[PDB]
This record gives sequence, C-alpha cells and structure tokens, in this order.
Amino acid sequence: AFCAPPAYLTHQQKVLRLYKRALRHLESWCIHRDKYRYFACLMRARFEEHKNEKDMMRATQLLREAEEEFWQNQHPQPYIFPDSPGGTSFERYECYKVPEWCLDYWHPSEKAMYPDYFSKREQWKKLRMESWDREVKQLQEETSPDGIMTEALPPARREGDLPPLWWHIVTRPRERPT
Amino acid sequence: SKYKPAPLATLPSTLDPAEYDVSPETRRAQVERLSIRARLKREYLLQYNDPKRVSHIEDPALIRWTYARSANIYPNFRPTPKNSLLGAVAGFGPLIFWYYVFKTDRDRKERLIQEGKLDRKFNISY
Amino acid sequence: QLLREHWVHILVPAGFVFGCYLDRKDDEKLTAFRNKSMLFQRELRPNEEVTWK
Amino acid sequence: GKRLFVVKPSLYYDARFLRLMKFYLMLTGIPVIIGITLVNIFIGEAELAEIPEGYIPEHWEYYKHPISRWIARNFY
Amino acid sequence: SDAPPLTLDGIKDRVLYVLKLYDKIDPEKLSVNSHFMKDLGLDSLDQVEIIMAMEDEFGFEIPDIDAEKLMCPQEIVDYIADKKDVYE
Amino acid sequence: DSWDKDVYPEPPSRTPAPSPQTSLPNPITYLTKAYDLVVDWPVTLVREFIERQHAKNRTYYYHRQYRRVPDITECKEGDVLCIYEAEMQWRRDFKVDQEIMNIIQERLKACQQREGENYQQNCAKELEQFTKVTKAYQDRYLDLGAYYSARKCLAKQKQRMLEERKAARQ
Amino acid sequence: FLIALELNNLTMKLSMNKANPYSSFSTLLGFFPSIIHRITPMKSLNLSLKTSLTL
Amino acid sequence: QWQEDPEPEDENVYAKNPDFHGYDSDPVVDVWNMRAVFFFGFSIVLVFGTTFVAYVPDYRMQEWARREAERLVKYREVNGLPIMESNYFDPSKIQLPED
Amino acid sequence: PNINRFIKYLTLFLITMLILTSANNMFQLFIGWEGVGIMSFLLIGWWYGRTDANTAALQAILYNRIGDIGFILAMVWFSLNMNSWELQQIMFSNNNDNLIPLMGLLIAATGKSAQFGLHPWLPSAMEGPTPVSALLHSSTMVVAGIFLLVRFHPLTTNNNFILTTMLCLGALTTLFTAICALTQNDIKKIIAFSTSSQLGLMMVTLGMNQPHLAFLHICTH
Amino acid sequence: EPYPDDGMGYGDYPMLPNRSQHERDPWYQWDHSELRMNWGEPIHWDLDMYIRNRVDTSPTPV
Amino acid sequence: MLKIILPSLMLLPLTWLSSPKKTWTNVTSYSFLISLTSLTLLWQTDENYKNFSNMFSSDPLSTPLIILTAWLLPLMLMASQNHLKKDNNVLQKLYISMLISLQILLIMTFSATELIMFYILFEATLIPTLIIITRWGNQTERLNAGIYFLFYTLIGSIPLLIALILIQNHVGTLNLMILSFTTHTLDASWSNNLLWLACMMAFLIKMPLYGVHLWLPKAHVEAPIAGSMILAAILLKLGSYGMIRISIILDPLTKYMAYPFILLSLWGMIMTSSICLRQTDLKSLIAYSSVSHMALVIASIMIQTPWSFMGATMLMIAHGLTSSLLFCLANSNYERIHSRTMIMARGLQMVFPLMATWWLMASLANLALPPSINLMGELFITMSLFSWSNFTIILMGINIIITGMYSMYMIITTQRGKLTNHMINLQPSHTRELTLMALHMIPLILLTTSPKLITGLTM
Ligand SMILES: CCCCCCCCCCCCCCCCCC(=O)OC[C@H](COP(=O)([O-])OCC[N+](C)(C)C)OC(=O)CCCCCCCCCCCCCCCCC
Ligand SMILES: CCCCCCCCCCCCCCCCCC(=O)OC[C@H](COP(=O)(O)OCCN)OC(=O)CCCCCCCCCCCCCCCCC
Ligand SMILES: CCCCCCCCCCCCCCCCCC(=O)OC[C@H](COP(=O)(O)OCCN)OC(=O)CCCCCCCCCCCCCCCCC
Ligand SMILES: CCCCCCCCCCCCCCCCCC(=O)OC[C@H](COP(=O)(O)OCCN)OC(=O)CCCCCCCCCCCCCCCCC
Repeated sequence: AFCAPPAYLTHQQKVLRLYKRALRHLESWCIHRDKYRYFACLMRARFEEHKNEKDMMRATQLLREAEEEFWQNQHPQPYIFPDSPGGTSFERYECYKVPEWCLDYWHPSEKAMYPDYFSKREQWKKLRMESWDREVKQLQEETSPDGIMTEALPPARREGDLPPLWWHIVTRPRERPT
Repeated sequence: SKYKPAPLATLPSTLDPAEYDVSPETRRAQVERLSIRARLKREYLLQYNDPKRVSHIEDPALIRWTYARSANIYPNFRPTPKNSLLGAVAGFGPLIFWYYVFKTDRDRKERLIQEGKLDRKFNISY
Repeated sequence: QLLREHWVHILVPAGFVFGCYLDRKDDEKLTAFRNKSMLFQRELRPNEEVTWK
Repeated sequence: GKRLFVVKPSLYYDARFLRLMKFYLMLTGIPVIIGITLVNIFIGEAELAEIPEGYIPEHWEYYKHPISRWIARNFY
Repeated sequence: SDAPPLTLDGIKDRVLYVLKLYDKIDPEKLSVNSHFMKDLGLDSLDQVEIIMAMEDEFGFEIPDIDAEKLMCPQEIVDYIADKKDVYE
Repeated sequence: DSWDKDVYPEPPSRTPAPSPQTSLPNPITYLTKAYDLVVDWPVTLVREFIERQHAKNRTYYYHRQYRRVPDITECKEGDVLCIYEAEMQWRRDFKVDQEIMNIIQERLKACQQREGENYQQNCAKELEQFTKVTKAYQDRYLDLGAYYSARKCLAKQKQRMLEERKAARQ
Repeated sequence: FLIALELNNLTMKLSMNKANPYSSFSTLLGFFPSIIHRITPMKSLNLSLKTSLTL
Repeated sequence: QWQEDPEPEDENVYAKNPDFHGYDSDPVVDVWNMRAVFFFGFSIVLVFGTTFVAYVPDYRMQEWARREAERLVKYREVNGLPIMESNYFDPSKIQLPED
Repeated sequence: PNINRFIKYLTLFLITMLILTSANNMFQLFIGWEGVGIMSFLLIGWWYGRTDANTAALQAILYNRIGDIGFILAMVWFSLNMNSWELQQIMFSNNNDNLIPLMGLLIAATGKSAQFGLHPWLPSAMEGPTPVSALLHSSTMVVAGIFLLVRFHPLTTNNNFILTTMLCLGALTTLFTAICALTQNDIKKIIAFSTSSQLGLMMVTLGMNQPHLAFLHICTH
Repeated sequence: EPYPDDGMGYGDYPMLPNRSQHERDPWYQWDHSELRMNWGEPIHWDLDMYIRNRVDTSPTPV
Repeated sequence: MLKIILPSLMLLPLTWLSSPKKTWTNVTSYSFLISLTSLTLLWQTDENYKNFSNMFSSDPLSTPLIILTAWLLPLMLMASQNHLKKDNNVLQKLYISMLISLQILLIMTFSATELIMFYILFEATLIPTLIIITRWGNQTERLNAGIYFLFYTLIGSIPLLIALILIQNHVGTLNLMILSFTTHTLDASWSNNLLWLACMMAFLIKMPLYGVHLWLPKAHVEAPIAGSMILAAILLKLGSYGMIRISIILDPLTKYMAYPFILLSLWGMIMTSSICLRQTDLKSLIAYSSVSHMALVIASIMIQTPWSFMGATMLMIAHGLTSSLLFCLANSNYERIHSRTMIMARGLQMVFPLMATWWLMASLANLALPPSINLMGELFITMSLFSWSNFTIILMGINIIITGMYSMYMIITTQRGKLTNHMINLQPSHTRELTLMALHMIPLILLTTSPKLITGLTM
C-alpha cells in the first residue's frame, strides 16, 4: 500500500509471494497451531530443497508447477484478516473517513466551537501554500527528460523543504476516526 | 486436476502460460505501460494536491467513455445484415410473441364467457 | 411613499377580485334554468326571489 | 482522556433548514391545531335530524362538521 | 473501555519480543537497527516468516510489496505505527 | 352509537360466568380493575364534559334527499337536458349501490370474525345474501367499462333480457 | 454430536488429507451464489446494454 | 484564435456570506426570499390548504352515499324486498323489439 | 457516531414487523412486508462505505422483490375473485381452486424466508452489524414467509399440490443449508445457515398440515 | 485494439480485456478507489457492468 | 376558473414591473397564493362536475392536474433561480414569463371543455417549453433535442386536428359533455380505424409510446431544471388526459385497436427499465423511468377499466411529483459538480446527509413503496391488467423487479460507497433546494394520507 508496484514482479518476488500464500492457505487448512507448525516446516523444507537451482528455466518450470499445485490444493475459504481486503471489517469506516476540506465549508459557529484546532489548521494551510511552489519546482527539476518513469517520488533534499505531493499522504483520514 | 478458465471465471495471472515464457519485448512493453501509468499518476497527483484548485478534477477518460456510450454510437453505426436481423428480431419477436399469448388468452376467455362455461364467483370490481 | 414603492403588490389581488367578478358575471349569464331543473323544481319561499344568485 | 478531533461535514445548514421548516410549520399549525381541538371540544359535531315538514334547509345545513358548515355558508 | 491504543514503545517491545522468540536470532545480538541479512544473517524466506509472525501478532496483514520492503525491526515498527496512526 | 342493528345485525353475546377452580388470584381481574380506576374514570369524565359542552352548543344537520327525475328510458335521444338528469341520477344510484355492497361485505366479515371456527355453518345466510347481491350487482353493473353510463347499463340490460327471452322461447 | 466430535478429533490429528468435491461443494455454498450471481446479472445487464439501449 | 471570453469559475458563495440561503447574493434579499418561501409555501399553503381539504365535507358524496345505502338497506330488509334488483330498469317501461 | 440512527432504524423495523404480523388485510400486510424489506436494506448497508455491504443489501432487495412479485400475484388474484384483501373474505374463499394465489404466496414465502432458489441473500445479509443480524435475519424478519403461509393455512389445507411442493421445498432447503453450514468458518455464517435450515424445517412443518407447530417453532427458534 | 468494424457504433473505442474490477489489486491506491481505476487510463465499455457491486469475473478455486 | 386564470395572468405584469431585487420573491409568493386559490377546486360535495362557464369546467380528473400545475410553478421558480444568478435581468424576467405562460396555458388546457380549444392550448404549451429548452439549455445538443420534441409532437398533433375537425363536422359542437351524452357507436370500418389512430397518435406521441419515445430522453437531458420538471410532471400527463378525454367516443373499436399499443407499452417499460439499469447519465435514467411509468399509464388507459383509470390518475399525480423531485435532486448534484455522469459523484451520503435522506425517500417513492400513491396506482393498474389478461403479470413482475433494481442502483452509486474526495467544490446545502425537496416530498405524504382526492373519474 505504501509502496507503488513495479513494472513486473521478478522471479524471486513471485517465489516469495507463492511461499507466503501457500503458508497462509496451509494454516487455513491446519487450523491447530502445532499441526500448522509441522506442515509449515515441511513446506519450508520443500522450498529449501528447490532453492539452489542454477538453470533458472527449470526454476521457472518448478514455479509454474508449484503454482498449479497451489491452485489445486488451496482452501476454498482461506483465512483473511478483518482489515484485509475481502475481510469482514474491510472498508468499514469509509463512511466515517471524512476528508479534511469540509472544515473549509464549516460555519463560523462550528469553527468557534474549536478555536485552537482551526488556528493550527490555518498554520498547516500556510505551510502547504509555500511548500506547493517549492515542490512543483523540485518535481520539475527531478523529472527525467526522457526514458523510464516510475511512480516513486523524491524526498525533500534541502533544509526547510517538504516532500512533493505530501498533502494527501499526511492529511489522510485516520483508520479509526471514531 | 486442472483449472479451466471461463469468461465469468477467468484464468489467474499466476496460472496463465504467458507469464512463465517471458520475452524482452513483453518486458519493455510492461515498462512502457508503467511509464504511461506513472505520467498519468504524476499529472493527477499534481492536480489533486494543488492548493489553489477550487474545483473538481476533470476526467477525460470518463468524458470519453460517456461520449462513446451516448453520442458516438449512431455516427459509428453502419447497417449490416446481421444487425438488421438482430434489430428486427429484438424489436418485433417479443411483440409478436406476447401478441399471440394475449390474443389466445383473451380469445379463450371470451369464448368461455360467451358460452357461459366461465364462472365469475364474486368478481364485481374488475 | 409606501404606496408608490409597493404598488406592484396589488396587481395579483386585483386580478383575483376581477376573476371573481367575471365568474359572478358568468353565473348570472347562465341562468336559463334557474329553479327550472326537474331535480330541484321547488316552490319559492316568500322572503326570497331567486333560488341561487 | 486523549480525545481527538472528529472531522465532520457542515451539519449547520441542514440543522438550520430543519429548524426553519419546523418553525414555520409549528408557527401556523399550532394555532390551527389548537383551534381544531377547541372547536371539537366546545362546539359543533352536528347530529343527524329529520327534515321538518315544509322546511327547506340551507345547503351548509346538510354538512356535519361546524368548520365545513361555516365554509359552505360563507364561500359556496 | 475495550481496545487499548498502541504506543511506539509497545510496538517496539512486541516486535523485539517476537524476534527474540525466533530461534535463528540470538537475543544478545538483536537490536532495533539489526538488518536481517547484513548483521543477522537471515534470508528471504526468513524475512517472509518474520513478516507473517508480525501479522499474526497484530491481527492484520501487511501487503506483499511493503512486506518485502521491510528489512529491519525499526522499519517494521515504523510501518506498524504509520498504518495504525500511532503518533506517540 | 350512531349505528342501528337493523342494518348492522349482531347476535347477543353469551358470555359464561367465571368458575375459578384455582385459589390463585386472577391478574387479569386485578389489572382490569386498576385499569378502570386509573384510565376509564378520567376519560369518561372528560368525555362527559365534552358532551355537556356539545349540549350547550347543539346543532343539527340533515340527510339530503333527491326526488326521482324521469328515467333515461323515457328520455329522447339527443335531448341532452333530460339525458344529463338521468345520467346524474344513474351515477347517484351507482354510488349508493357501491356503498350497499360495502355494507354487505362488512356484514359478512363481521359474521366470519364472530363465528370463528363455525363460520362454514353459522354464516350461511350472510354468505347467501352476499352471493345474491353479488349476482344482482354483476347483472346490473359488470363489464360496463371505464365510461360506464345509464345508456350502457340500459343496453346491457336490453341484451340480457333479449337473451333471456330467446332462451324462454324453447 | 458424536460423529462431529470424532471428525473434529480427526482434524486435531496431525495429517493433511486431500480435499474432496463434497467438502468443496459444502464450503462454496453449493456453487449457487457464484454460478447464479455471475450468470444472471451478466446476461441481464449485457442484454440491457447490448440490445435495448444501443440496438 | 477568436476573441472569446474565458471560462467563469464558480466561487464559494458561503465564503463571503456564511449565512447563505440559496436565493440571492446579498444577504438581505436572500433572507427575505427564504422567509417568503417558507411563509407563503409552508405556513399558509401546506397548513391552511391542508386544513381546507381536510374539512371539505361529503367529498363526492361518500358519507351521503353511505347514509342512503343504510336507509335503503333498512327499508328493503324490513319490507322483505331484495337488496338489489337484478334489473336496474323496470321491464315494463322497456319496449323490446318483436324479433 | 450514528448510534441514535441505528436505534431509530431498529425501532422502525420493529414497527414494520409488528404491522406485518398484526395486519388484517393484505394491503397492510404488504405495507409491513415492504417496510421490513427496506429497513433490512438500510441495516445491511449500515456501513455504507463498504461495497460488499452495499452489494449484500442490493441482493437482499432483489430476492425480496421476487418474493414481492409472488405476493402481488396473490393479492391481485384475491382482489379480482373475492373483491377484498380481507382475511375474512379469504376464509370465504377457502372453498374453491386457489392454485394461482397459493403459488404466489409460496413464491413470496420462498423469497422472504430464503428457501432454496432464493436462499443466499440471508448469509450475504450477514454483512451488517451483529444486532441487525440477530434481530432481522435470525428471529423476526426471516420468519415472515412462514408467518404468511401460517396465515393462509385454511386455504393451504385444501390444496394437496401446494402442501406437497412446500414439503419438498422445505426439505430441500434445510438439507442444502445444513450441508453448507457443515464446513463454514465465519460463526455468523454458520448460525445464518442454521437459521435457513430451521426455516426449511418450518416449511416442512407447513408442508404437513401443522401450521401451529410451525408458529411454535418460529417462537422457540 | 478497437472493436471489429461490424457497424455496432463502437467506433475507435478500445477493446479492453473482459475482467471486472474485482481482479484489480486491492492494496493499491487507485485514483478512483471505489472503481479500482487510475486517472486517465482507458475505461472499459462495460465498466458499469464490471463494477464491484455487479458482475464478477474473478478466478474460482474450482 | 377565471379566479385562478386572471391572477396567473397578472403575474406577468408583476414580473415585468417588480424591482430586480424583488422579482423572485414577489412572483414566488404570489404563485404560492395562486396554488392556494387553486385548492378550492377540490370542493366537490356532489356527483356533478364544476362547470364554471361555457368554456371552463372542473373534473375529478382535471382538478389534480390543475392543482399540480399551480403547485409546480413556485417550485419551478425556486429550482431555476440559482442557475440564473449570473444572468441579465430582462432575460431572468423573460424566463419567469415563460414559466408563468406555461402554467397559465396548462391550467387552461386542463380546464378546457372543447377539444379544439384543447388542441390550441396543446400547441400553445408546445411553444414556450421549446423556447426554454433551446435558449437556457446547457450543451450543444439542446437544439436537436428541441427539434425532436417539437416535431414529434407536431407530426402527432396534425392528424389529431384533422380528426377533431371531422368529429366536429359529424356531430356539430365538439363539446365534451355533448359528446359524452350523444356518443354514437362506430361501425368499425377502415375509415373509423384511421380516425381512431388520428385522434390517438398525438397523445401517444406525447405520453410517450415506446418506439416514438426518442424525443423524451434528449429533451429532458438538455432542458433546464424547470423545463425538465414541467415536462416530466405535466406534459406527459397532458397526453394521458387527452387520451382519457378522447377515448369516450371511440367505442367499440378501441377494444381490438388497443392491442398493439398495450404490447408496445408493456415491452417498452421492460426495455426502458433495462436501459435505466444500463444508463450512464442520471437525467437519462430518470427520463427512461418516466417512459416506463407512462407506458404503464398507456396500458391502463388502453384497457379502459375503472380500476385502470383510477390507477392511471394516481400514477400520473404520483409520478409527476416523484419525477420532479428526482430531477431537482439530480440538478442539485449537477449544479455542484457540473456533470451529469452517473458514476462520477459517489459518496454523497457522507457530505450531504439530509439530501441523502431526500434521495432515499424519492427513490422509495419511485420504486412504489407502500402505502404511497405510487404503489396505489401501480397496484391498481396491475389488478386491471391481470383482469384484462392473466399473463400480463409476468411483464408486470419483470418491470417491478427492474424498477427496484435501477432505483436502488441509483441510490447506491450516488450516495453510498467511498467518497470522491477530489470534489473540493461541494458546497454544503442550500436552504432553497432543501425547501424544494421538502415541497416535493410533503404533498406525496399528504396524498398518501388521503388518496381519495386523486382517484379520478371512475371512483
Ligand atoms: C405520429 C404518427 C404520424 C403517422 C401516423 C398518423 C396516423 C395514421 C393513421 C391515420 C391516417 C393519417 C392521418 C389522417 C387524419 C384524418 C383521419 C380521418 O379522418 O380518417 C377518416 C377519413 C375517411 O373519411 P370519412 O370518415 O369521412 O370516410 C367516409 C366514409 N363513408 C363514405 C363510408 C361515410 O380518413 C382519411 O381521410 C384518411 C386519409 C389519409 C391520407 C393521407 C395520409 C398521409 C400520411 C400520414 C402520415 C404522415 C406523417 C408520418 C410520415 C412518416 C414519419 C416517419
Ligand atoms: C380555528 C381553526 C380554523 C381552521 C380554518 C381552515 C380553513 C382556512 C381557510 C378558510 C377559507 C378557505 C377559502 C375560501 C374561499 C375559496 C375560494 C372561493 O370560493 O372564492 C370565491 C369567493 C367569492 O364569493 P362568491 O363565489 O361570489 O360567493 C360567495 C357566496 N356565494 O371569494 C372570496 O370570498 C374571497 C375571500 C375568501 C378567500 C380568501 C383568500 C386569502 C388569500 C389566499 C389566496 C390568494 C388570492 C389572491 C391574492 C389575495 C391577496 C390578499
Ligand atoms: C388533489 C391533487 C393534489 C396535487 C398535488 C398538490 C400539491 C400541493 C398540495 C398543497 C396542500 C394540499 C394538500 C392535499 C392533501 C390533504 C391531506 C388531508 O388533509 O387529507 C384529509 C385527511 C382526512 O380526510 P378523511 O376524509 O378522513 O380521509 C379519508 C377517510 N374517509 O387528513 C388527514 O388524514 C390528516 C393529514 C395531516 C396530518 C399529518 C399526516 C402525517 C402522515 C404521515 C405518514 C407517514 C408515512 C409516509 C410513507 C410514505 C412512503 C413513500
Ligand atoms: C426442486 C425444485 C428446485 C427449483 C429451483 C428454482 C431456482 C430459481 C432461481 C430464481 C432466481 C434466479 C435469479 C437470481 C439472481 C440473483 C442476482 C444477485 O443478487 O446477484 C448478486 C451479485 C453480487 O453478489 P455476489 O457476487 O453473490 O456477492 C458479492 C460478494 N463480493 O450481482 C449483483 O449484485 C448485480 C447487481 C444487479 C444487476 C441487475 C440484476 C437484474 C435482474 C433482473 C431479473 C429479471 C428476471 C427475474 C426472473 C425471476 C424468476 C423467478
């Protein structure tokens, strides 16, 4: 979530993703902790015994066969953490994740209910206003004239500067707003 | 012991054979797709985090999709025998079918009522 | 100056009064069967001269 | 404690509209409802009677509720 | 009432608790800045198992890309704090 | 009670006397006595006050009666005056017949609820009355259409009488 | 109760067993939600757009 | 290019008039328009008109038809008459064709 | 933040459920039926930021609307043939062929009680909060089709085909839902399929000429 | 790659693959998070059928 | 009727003589008073019809339409007085004059007692809505929409004029009561079939019938909010009222001549509900929903049952109210985000809670939630159609299912879900538009409370 995906997944990343998914489905089958630990050590032994492959064409073939085996032997209802997608509590508080710009449309009475918070909000707004021009200049400088471009973003590289496009990251709503 | 993909149950992106037999052309195509995605993302994020923005962000993709779904269809329509037959069937066949259904039902009802064989027990408000 | 600056507020009530008057004119125009209907043919009371106005 | 600010939209305008709507509706209806209750308690509810011989009733006299009789007498 | 909040020290203590319960890591050489492959001598499967242990402790999963980005207990602690909005 | 048992018949209630075998007190009797003393007494007091206020301000209203205008059978065709009078009389009688059917149906529903488990036997006369009035209503008003009128009712009656007369030939 | 207790003790027993179509049918709700909720909305909405509106 | 005016941007109307009611830019006409809409719309139409419609009596002869039906039911039940005659019109006054 | 709205929605559902239970005419029965359905929609889609919750509420609306089609067929037939939606004139309709209205009532009961063919909206409807799941889909709303067939049991006793198809449908759905419940992992899903199995048992009890046993099982369940 | 020129009004609109939004990566911050789509990328002709509230084309375990 | 017509006429000098800072206030207040005056037509204590004059009369069918028109005029002013703030004063007064002229001509059309005057006021109402759509519409396609609307209506209405002149030559007066009393049965020849088609096709065009409904979606999309309101809430009902008025002299050949139009209505309501399921434009969705509801009204009027006529009248009034309300809510979102895309604004329940409540209530009215008059009309239409033929229940049930589906789909995709946080220009709410939603919803509640007002001619 906090990192952007690359153009393609390398072979090592595909193998590690398969290993983690296989362990999760193995725990979904095993339920009990001791049984899960036994069969997870067996799965780790399988991955270790196929680890040192040098041809890499046979390694891709083994990865394909292992993926076929996983799709044949996966749990129909694997365990999902509640906050994870497909879980029971996933996107539950999106109805409460109100974006911060409605305080701009708040009435002066409602602002008068919270004086100090709105003063600090104005300070954040002024900081954003200066940093926007600074970071637009930085992003224009940092952009390659031609070639390969990814979704990664530069940090602040000088004193008294903020990272570009920091507003929607820093001022995002909390995961438990209430 | 094999997963058979369907239009409604597609092939996994980890089970398709095209993933394991990769080519440098496919790799550079994926890199170019990531480059296009990153350029669009950078433009959208600049427009999104600009504080002087006082309006919503327009989506030309959404505008194109709505225009293609609404106003481009008749400019891009050409009469072919296949769509002529499809339009004739989809515009008349249900009408003729329900015509024969209702005509047969009401003819049977009128015949039963005229020969007295249909009994109206308490039907007073029709 | 209120009559000068608020004279526009009498146009719609004037139209309403004029419409009521025109409706009364149509009512007294259509009196060919006043107390002549076979449903409501009744003898006049001594203190009245018409059944309805 | 450690209480945090909760971001909410402007409920002020919805609350103000509801308050104004209820204000005007109450401002006329409460006199109307009070008048309905007073009329029904004290006067009216005309009971059915046989027409006396040789008597021609007024048209509003064919109606039951006193408010209905008043409107039919004054405007119809 | 229920669900007490997380703190930075609590997250650090629980992460170091799990890493000390790991057998391949000797607790005397474990630090909050100990790298998994540099000065701990682990591998990618070990890192995946560590991340799965952290997910099992804190009751929510880390996505795979951030998970393979995480390579030290301080990085894991910072990720947990950033995800759970633990500011102090 | 503004209603009368001639048009809303009701059999007299036959309630049995209480015969409590048990020595336990009846909470229903306790609650009904308390409910009377708490609720029924102030309600009947304020109702008596309202009734005496109405007696102080008593008014009367009458039920309008229409004389019988000549029927459409003696109305010449194209004479819209007498045709209008007969059509209005027919619509009035149509509304009266609608309310007659409502009265009969309400009477049948009351019979069914009163009898309960014995409605298949004790509502024989109510069901017979409902069937007869339904048959008469179907003979006079059914299949007229949305633009029902005295002319259409007369045409339907003439057609039905012609069919009956032709059946009576043989 | 006794049969389910024996089956739960067998799940406690340390052995992986190969999955069966009966257990897959039971866990995936008899395939009714997947099959019907994928074929009937698809046919209905595709018929709507591809025939009524457009054609 | 042709000398066309640029696109006007809709400003936040609540920024200069936080008590904006939707009717007019200046506050006085806005609040008087709100008061006129509420008073002439809710107060004297949705209340007085509702009361007038509620106290329209005998609407399309509902209760008159009910009372006349009750009277006819009483008469025909105490006189042994049928509740409804099968023929609306008397057969004596109808001249059927001969053939 | 919206606990008052949650409580108000539960109260509105209770009002509509008691309207549906105590209604004497089929139109008021329909008012309670649809109010119960709409409050079910809102309470399933309580967390309206959840796409799966919105989808579950929508599919509950869909299956209940198919049940509504059956209900409207029965209501229209009774209006045309007995001139009322009143249960007393339905009792007088007990003595003729009631195949079309009884089939419509069976379709309505299937849609509301989540029998086979129209079942999965209930375990989908477990997406709402747990008090909603309990009150709505465990005790009160889902027994409304069983209550409807209990209501029209004097018509149902004289139609053998309706009794046989109700018995077969209830047996099929209780077997299928118990089988589905055998291997579930979500505890709410397990007890929801348990609820559907018990509703199938009530439909079996209605397939026999035992409506009062079905109502007693409604209360106990 | 556009739709074939069958005279059905598609025009030059692209033939995106017939996969619903459920197959999209749920851990990525899409610009349209409900739609799981980024800003500026082409929109499928049947997005209103392939949204997450509607028809699913995700792979099944069987 | 003159006491309603005359002050509505005097609204125009009030509009042109009021101060620019007082025009909206004065015209809105006096149009509300006009509606309150129009409420006196409900005083019907007899079976007779309120024949006010030799050219104006009131009916149990005409009265709800007149009251709805007089009620919709101030609501149209409130709806339209926001997108005209950056507008010239004389153009604002001209727009108000167009709305007032529409209200006057529609009241006269519904109160007309003579079919030639009905046709003259029919075309008189055809003019200013065309002016409104063409002049104050937003996109480029408003000109094509106005042409489609105008010439569909004109090609419909010309054979209606020929048929009316033929009936006038045959009978003598073309007066409604005289025709109703001295109706003669047609002998069912080809000339009479063509006469039937001539006098029915204009109303079928303006209903609109399926296949000839193509003017309606683009006209409603391109029209301004007041034009959409007056169209979807009065003019289709004007077509239905014309059908009910003219159908009395078409016996008996309407019995077999109604067959293609009933099939067109039923299958077209299914097709248009499917289009609502797959439609990317909110105003187009509302327009096609209007097409389906008016198809139900067409089928009821064709089958000519008293239950069908009552359900037709109730559905006319209910659909007018709920379609105007839906158009006003969609216009509030359009004035917010400057787009009509269905899927663009999603999480509006978060920012606009009370407006989401109005959305929910409007959609529940749209899908005929009991005991509303929407369900009353739809249910009695279903009863009459099932009496006409038992197999119509399949088409009715499919239409009801798809109706609930598109209504709840609209609610979910416009209110529920995650909020589109990029829409920084979401002003909270206008008391004017919240008042507009309330003034739509409350008469629906009151007519639900007392449905005897809108039963119509038959009961
Ligand atoms: C919106 C739809 C528009 C098209 C359909 C319009 C209705 C179609 C059916 C009616 C025929 C046309 C209108 C006739 C009006 C008068 C009817 C009448 O009085 O009938 C009795 C009369 C007969 O007169 P009569 O009733 O006195 O007959 C005398 C009978 N005896 C002797 C026994 C007493 O019918 C006609 O005169 C009809 C002649 C019509 C000739 C012209 C037709 C032109 C084309 C019409 C459509 C044009 C627009 C559409 C173009 C295409 C668009 C895609
Ligand atoms: C305690 C609780 C009590 C609850 C009460 C509930 C009801 C409250 C309202 C009561 C009055 C309802 C309306 C009555 C009149 C209806 C219209 C009407 O009939 O007008 C005609 C009448 C003229 O009388 P006419 O027809 O000649 O015959 C009289 C006797 N035959 O015209 C008149 O008589 C005119 C005077 C009566 C109408 C007053 C209207 C006031 C303004 C609203 C409408 C706007 C009119 C235009 C603008 C006027 C501005 C002042
Ligand atoms: C006629 C054509 C109209 C065309 C559109 C007009 C628009 C403008 C309207 C302006 C004002 C006019 C109002 C017209 C309706 C008047 C309602 C009314 O008061 O009706 C009278 C009724 C009592 O009449 P009654 O004779 O007892 O009823 C029949 C019984 N024999 O009175 C009552 O029962 C009391 C009513 C007021 C008290 C409050 C009622 C609250 C009801 C809450 C319902 C909640 C559930 C709603 C569910 C909706 C679902 C979508
Ligand atoms: C022994 C005898 C046995 C007899 C057996 C008889 C079986 C009869 C079966 C009758 C019912 C079949 C049709 C049921 C359709 C249900 C569609 C539905 O609700 O789909 C839900 C689905 C999304 O839900 P899902 O994917 O399950 O879960 C979300 C998890 N992410 O998708 C959606 O939410 C899509 C959104 C809706 C799209 C529009 C749908 C319109 C449907 C119109 C149907 C018209 C015809 C209906 C005919 C009914 C006949 C009974």
